Amino acid sequence: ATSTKKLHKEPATLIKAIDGDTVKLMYKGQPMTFRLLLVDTPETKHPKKGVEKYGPEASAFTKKMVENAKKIEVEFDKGQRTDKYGRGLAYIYADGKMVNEALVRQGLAKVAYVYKPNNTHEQLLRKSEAQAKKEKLNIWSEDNADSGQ
Ligand SMILES: Cc1cn([C@H]2C[C@H](OP(=O)(O)O)[C@@H](COP(=O)(O)O)O2)c(=O)[nH]c1=O
Repeated sequence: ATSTKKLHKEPATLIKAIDGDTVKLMYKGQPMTFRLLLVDTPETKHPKKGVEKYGPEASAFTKKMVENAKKIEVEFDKGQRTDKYGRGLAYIYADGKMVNEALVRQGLAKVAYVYKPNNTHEQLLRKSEAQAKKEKLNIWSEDNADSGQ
């Protein structure tokens, strides 16, 4: 990138994944946490016994994912580069693929947290989420709050 055009794609080094949308990597050579943009996990606070539903599933999904990826990159949007929590906001790409899209592919993370101007990849994640709905991938299975304990 000799000049600036759209976003700023850069390299990254996986360090320790914690949740499905939370993975600490290495940026600029220093340790930092990154949060998938335009996406949100199905409540993965993992307090103790978990909800026994989508607890241990999304977090590991991205864990082994970037863990086996040959390379890890990030794409900061045109909006801010860090949130109020000091988290880095960008799109992680594993093997030249959009990891965020992989999650929506397995119906593990639904689109959420959309605030301009950080939403350039909101279109691709949009049509993708719709495909996950027709694919019924976990979260997109049942549809009601009754008889689930
Ligand atoms: C991802 C994202 C999060 N947020 C805020 C809303 C949420 O506030 P609260 O912390 O009060 O819930 C929090 C969610 O981030 P996470 O998706 O990392 O949990 O960050 C934005 O304002 N814009 C964004 O693009």
